[PDB]
Amino acid sequence: GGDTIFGKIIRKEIPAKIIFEDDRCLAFHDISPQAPTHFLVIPKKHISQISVAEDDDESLLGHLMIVGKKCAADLGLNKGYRMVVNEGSDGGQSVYHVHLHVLGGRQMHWPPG
Amino acid sequence: GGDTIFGKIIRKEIPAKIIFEDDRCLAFHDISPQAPTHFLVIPKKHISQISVAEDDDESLLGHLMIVGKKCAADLGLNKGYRMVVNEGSDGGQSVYHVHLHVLGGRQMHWPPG
Ligand SMILES: Nc1ncnc2c1ncn2[C@H]1C[C@H](O)[C@@H](COP(=O)(O)O)O1
Ligand SMILES: Nc1ncnc2c1ncn2[C@H]1C[C@H](O)[C@@H](COP(=O)(O)O)O1
Repeated sequence: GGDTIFGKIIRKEIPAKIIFEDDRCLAFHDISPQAPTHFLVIPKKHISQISVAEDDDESLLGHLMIVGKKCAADLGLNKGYRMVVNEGSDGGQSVYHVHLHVLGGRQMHWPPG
Repeated sequence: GGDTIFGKIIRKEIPAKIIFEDDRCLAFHDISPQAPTHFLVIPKKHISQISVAEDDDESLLGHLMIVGKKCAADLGLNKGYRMVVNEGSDGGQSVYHVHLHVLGGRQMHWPPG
């Protein structure tokens, strides 16, 4: 293969508990949760990182946030949540396939790392 | 007025150092920076928080991330960065006008708050 972990999730080579799926994206629970609710929203299109996303990806990127919103509501995050994108080394990025974290179910602190 | 701080920035009632502006959004440095580079990207359209954004706002929300990318590059964040959206009480949201943080210039830690 040679793709990323999230490429493998998309092709059902690596398992994941999927909580939302449409023709453009998937959402699934994070394997190493940092809050009582912690899930990821990823595009099915491969983009390695936000710093190489293109202008015409705007609708797709916003779609990740809207899906994040919908999933947060489904999971009962009525007191709020935090969305995060990690870019590159200083962002702590591990998986080079663009994705959004959504964390909630506890008070989130500041700074955000 | 009765609007938010960022509503006031948009109408030039509260000052800000603006680093990007187009017909849809503004970006400016955060007044309480948590990293050597810390700026915000906001839509000119008022949306109180991400949890009430609508499907047809997807392009606008993605535009904030693309502008964040462009500004990060302008500011020399070649080692990476983190993007953050704070929603509601648990997200620590202070200003009820949708916006994206971009932080870089240091190693960002985990969890992200
Ligand atoms: N197999 C699997 N299932 C679910 N979640 C996973 C898996 N592998 C890694 N992860 C999560 C762990 C991190 O929160 C994120 C990668 O770091 P980042 O900094 O976001 O690139 O993705
Ligand atoms: N006047 C002004 N200029 C620039 N930045 C400002 C100003 N007032 C507040 N802020 C920043 C401070 C926080 O990082 C964010 C609000 O918290 P949040 O959790 O993001 O809603 O907005």
